[PDB]
Amino acid sequence: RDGRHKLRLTGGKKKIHKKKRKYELGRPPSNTKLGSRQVHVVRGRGRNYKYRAIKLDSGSFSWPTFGISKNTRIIDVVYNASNNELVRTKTLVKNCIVVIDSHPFTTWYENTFGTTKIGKSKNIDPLLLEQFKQGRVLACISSRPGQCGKADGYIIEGDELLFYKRKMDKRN
Amino acid sequence: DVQHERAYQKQEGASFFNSKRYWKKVGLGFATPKEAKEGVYVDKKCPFTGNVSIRGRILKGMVISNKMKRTIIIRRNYLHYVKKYNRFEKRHKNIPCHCSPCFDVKEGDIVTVGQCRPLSKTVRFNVLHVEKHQIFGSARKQFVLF
Amino acid sequence: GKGIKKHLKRVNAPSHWMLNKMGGQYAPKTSSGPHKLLESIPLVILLRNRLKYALTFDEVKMILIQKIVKVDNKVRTDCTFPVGLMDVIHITKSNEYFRLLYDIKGRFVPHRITNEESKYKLCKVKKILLRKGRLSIAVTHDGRSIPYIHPDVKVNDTVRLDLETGKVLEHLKFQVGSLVMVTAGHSVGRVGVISSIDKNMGTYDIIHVKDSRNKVFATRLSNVFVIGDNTKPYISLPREKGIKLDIIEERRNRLKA
RNA sequence: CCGCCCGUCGCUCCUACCGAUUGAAAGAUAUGAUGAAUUGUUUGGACAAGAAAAAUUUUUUCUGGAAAAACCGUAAAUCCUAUCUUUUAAAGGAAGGAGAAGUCGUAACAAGGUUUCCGUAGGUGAACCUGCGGAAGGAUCAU
RNA sequence: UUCAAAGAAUCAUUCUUUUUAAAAUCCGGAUUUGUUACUUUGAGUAAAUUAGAGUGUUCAAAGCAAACAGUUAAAGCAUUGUGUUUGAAUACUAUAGCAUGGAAUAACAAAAUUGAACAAGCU
RNA sequence: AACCUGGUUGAUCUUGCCAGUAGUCAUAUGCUUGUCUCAAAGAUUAAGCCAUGCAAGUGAAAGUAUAUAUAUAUAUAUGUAGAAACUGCGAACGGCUCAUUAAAACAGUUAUAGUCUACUUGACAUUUAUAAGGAUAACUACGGAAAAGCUGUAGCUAAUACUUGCAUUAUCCUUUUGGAUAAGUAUUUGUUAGAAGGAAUUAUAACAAAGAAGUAACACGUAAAGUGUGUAUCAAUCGAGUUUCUGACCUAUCAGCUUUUGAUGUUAGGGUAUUGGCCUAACAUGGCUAUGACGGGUAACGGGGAAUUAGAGUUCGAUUCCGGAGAGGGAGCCUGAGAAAUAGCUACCACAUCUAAGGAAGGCAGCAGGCGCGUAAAUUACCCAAUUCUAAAGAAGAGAGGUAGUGACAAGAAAUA
Ligand SMILES: [Mg+2]
Ligand SMILES: [Mg+2]
Ligand SMILES: [Mg+2]
Ligand SMILES: [Mg+2]
Ligand SMILES: [Mg+2]
Ligand SMILES: [Mg+2]
Ligand SMILES: [Mg+2]
Ligand SMILES: [Mg+2]
Ligand SMILES: [Mg+2]
Ligand SMILES: [Mg+2]
Ligand SMILES: [Mg+2]
Ligand SMILES: [Mg+2]
Ligand SMILES: [Mg+2]
Ligand SMILES: [Mg+2]
Ligand SMILES: [Mg+2]
Ligand SMILES: [Mg+2]
Ligand SMILES: [Mg+2]
Ligand SMILES: [Mg+2]
Ligand SMILES: [Mg+2]
Ligand SMILES: [Mg+2]
Ligand SMILES: [Mg+2]
Ligand SMILES: [Mg+2]
Ligand SMILES: [Mg+2]
Ligand SMILES: [Mg+2]
Ligand SMILES: [Mg+2]
Repeated sequence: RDGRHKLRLTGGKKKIHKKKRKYELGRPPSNTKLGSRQVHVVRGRGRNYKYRAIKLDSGSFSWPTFGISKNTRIIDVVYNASNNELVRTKTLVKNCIVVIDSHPFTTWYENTFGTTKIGKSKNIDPLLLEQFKQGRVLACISSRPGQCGKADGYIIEGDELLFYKRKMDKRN
Repeated sequence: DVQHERAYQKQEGASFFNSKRYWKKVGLGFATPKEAKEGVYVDKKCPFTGNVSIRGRILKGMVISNKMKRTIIIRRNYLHYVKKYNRFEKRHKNIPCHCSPCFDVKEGDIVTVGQCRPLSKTVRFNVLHVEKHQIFGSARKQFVLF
Repeated sequence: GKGIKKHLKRVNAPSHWMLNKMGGQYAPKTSSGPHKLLESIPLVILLRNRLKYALTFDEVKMILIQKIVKVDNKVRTDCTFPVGLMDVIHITKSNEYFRLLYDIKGRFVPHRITNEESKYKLCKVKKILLRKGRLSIAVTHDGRSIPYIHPDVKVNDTVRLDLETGKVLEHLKFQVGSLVMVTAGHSVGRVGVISSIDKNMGTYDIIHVKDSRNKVFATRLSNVFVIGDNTKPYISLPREKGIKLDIIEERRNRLKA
């Protein structure tokens, strides 16, 4: 299923002469969603287990500027450069932009210096700040939850963030 | 316009926030062009800018097409000896190569391509160095022994 | 079903085993181990076809059962254990010590050797890994990992390695004039000095090796085993001393006897 | 030269062709329909181990979990077409080859008794004849 | 499009040494200079077969063995004890790929409604 | 041994075929055959069908024995065997055939900086304990079914089955002693820092987060304190998957193909052990082709090779080795390091066996053997002795393999004076 059964670039039918060799395995997609955590183990090749997350929430999210990370419930999926169907179904994949319950980062900031190891000097964006004010912040996912079994991700920043906002843009 | 896709075209291996844009050397004496080091453009499968290491064969060709996006065709023209007739005969083979927009390549231009991993259904190569060259018929028809 | 192959057919056996076409259908199939089957040799062959201590596989097995044959000083009861290029065999009852070497043909001889020299073995490093706690480990052709190796050891060079204890004695860099043995194509037994190394960019690094008849021959760097500094070898070489004669010369030599 | 021989027309044998017959047959793909089994997920919840109360029984919560079901996804098989390939029948038709001293002529070989032959068109029992333009492989290397 | 020239050996010929321009490199001396085809050396390849070396399988087809000394020891070599010499070569493993010496023969690239080389000056 | 003779004629010289002529690890068949050596042999037709038997098991210190037997030493102590079964490992090798398959496979040549890898080897570890928890087999008793390698119930009991779960090292001060700070292997994410390799987003180091699995609740009694079994990561190895380049027969009375059905590419993903239209979505309109694409044919598995050649070549290569594929036909899974396994399973189709008619099992292209087909091909033999494999690894198994039997396939030597 990872295999041939496909035209030959010249557009000639490869007359098949070989079954399907198990090492051409194409086991089917875990459309991993939001919800309470729930993950199965699929047994890949040499007992190499991999963790089909099927529901998720509490991924590890990073804040790249400051280079730190925190575990947060993720409250909604809002964009998917693959397809809008996935976002409709609220399915987490390796480049989904999603919304983090983003109090943790704020709390961390407060603990460290001010209110909304240390190479601080950068001191936050405007857009990001605004986002924080509502509690909830946009962030890519970066793990492939379907393989790794974790919704690990990172906060979307400056230029990329702007681009994603534009993409989202509402309007009509 | 750099960001043309539905996704943000980033550049893995860049490192934006901390540290003192990303390109690499690719080796075998193929000089990274100015357009890779300068000149923003994101390419996952650029030899220099992206994350594909060229390794295995290197073979010169001659471009037939630019029609695909960031992807080129090169016919290798060569001579298959036939022992019965102790003579040769022109033969050929169209290698598809990935380009990367550091190289502006019109047809008939000589290129050299390194191997690299399977980038798509057929493109296993990428162009490392583009000699200029000029052509008058169709590149299709130019034999250049090489 | 289809997985790995357990058997070896006696014609498909690598020539320098020197098996028969008759005298069997199969060959021994070296166990996985510290050597590459095409350049190893199982213990069975050693016991039965080289020393001729055994007539049969059965006898070899019996011998092994008495824990009396050691290969690199720790015992082995696996009949088809691969012995390979440099390894000292200590048959305990005879108090014989062999070291495997190459002939001037491709063939393994067991060399015969003193107690004193037996205690070490040469080992060429192949890879030099960094591992946890920035500690470097060399990996020898003996499929053996030497940890905490002396920093000046580089990827191709040999290492005089003790057997009683896992630690190393001294190392011999891959220099321009370093006494070398070969271990692959054509020039296999050959022993030379090295004239020159090519150091090709993407390819195999070919090297040229002057003999003591001053006959230069080339070889891949892959399959060359450093054995000395220009003066003296750090091991006892066989009687021929790696001087692969011409065919005519060999014939003449044969005649004069 | 009482030589050679040409074609129709009969007669016998064999070969392949055309052939109505939606001819037939098997196989191959391609479409579509239904669709066994089943990976995965979802629903399930026979029960087997806990937690709650009464003196072994009652009600409620947490675990693992069989059957059964639903949805994608692999997808056998069967049926229906379509197309193609392959053998294969057929009244009749029309060739060919073989044979037999058969019928009718005399076409060709000699200036073969209209030189021959070409291409083309029409003709005619049959060889063939005729027209037009070619050729000499002419019966003229020549005024 | 660098043709040639001169010296020594041998039985008119063969094999060898030396220099005749220009540019870069090295402490007046000394040493790098288009691409590919082609060719030469290699490298790297399973053996069986094939060619082929050795070996009286009684011959031979074979096989990959064997030979040697002795009515039972000498001789060797080992510090009474231990047989000894060995052999199972080599070449073939494309037409492609790898490195490689190359002077010929081929290509191609370099090259004027203008092309690049230096010395000075300015940025 | 670089070879030619007869045939057109009344004769001649050519062209030209026919005929002869030799060989074939090339089949058949006819007649004939006293030795010996060697030895192909149901490929060609039907990858047609199969009665019976056999072809993968495994215990010699070393998981589990109140089935049980037994010998010592003083009713206990050790012991020594041990049917059975649980556990473990193997059964993915081997063997067979050649139907498929014509840039596919295969050969050489790369590549894996794109991966997986049991056994074997070597390195070698991290956030009640004088010893933990049940619950299961064989077994006992009661059963059922015509039958099946069918299993029901109740009661036990082990395990190396299954499940828990107990200091020291590196960074700073003092004179080897006494304090301070840390302390997760893969794996994953984000942030950086960077002894090789031609080339690194490599090794590695740090920071912020998660995080499997593990580090002996095991068994012998060994060696000159050892071993077996198990175990995280790394490397080696036995490999495997993909992959680069180049290389194939006949056909143009196959010339245009491929693209809604992924054709060509880009992006993002999903999936994979990893790369990849491998799959999904979105977007391009590509890609191949007279140097033969795409079809068709092959009485095609590929190659190493075989025959025959002076030299070229031509034909063959089912068939000793390597590779591929397949186990009646497709398809689908489980186990496992490795299978899309077929003497594993599920299903359908096509064959087909037993049945008390309810059901049940079955797959010789393993070895023999039989029918069929055919021009066309051997014994239902003996053995594990050799060669090897597997195992709890001398000690057991092995139709793998070998030895004979049949054998004018071939090949060699050689009577009949
Ligand atoms: Mg199979
Ligand atoms: Mg007249
Ligand atoms: Mg007439
Ligand atoms: Mg006339
Ligand atoms: Mg008229
Ligand atoms: Mg008329
Ligand atoms: Mg003839
Ligand atoms: Mg006799
Ligand atoms: Mg058959
Ligand atoms: Mg057979
Ligand atoms: Mg044992
Ligand atoms: Mg038992
Ligand atoms: Mg097999
Ligand atoms: Mg366990
Ligand atoms: Mg699509
Ligand atoms: Mg076939
Ligand atoms: Mg074959
Ligand atoms: Mg056949
Ligand atoms: Mg069958
Ligand atoms: Mg199957
Ligand atoms: Mg069977
Ligand atoms: Mg079946
Ligand atoms: Mg049979
Ligand atoms: Mg026969
Ligand atoms: Mg045996």
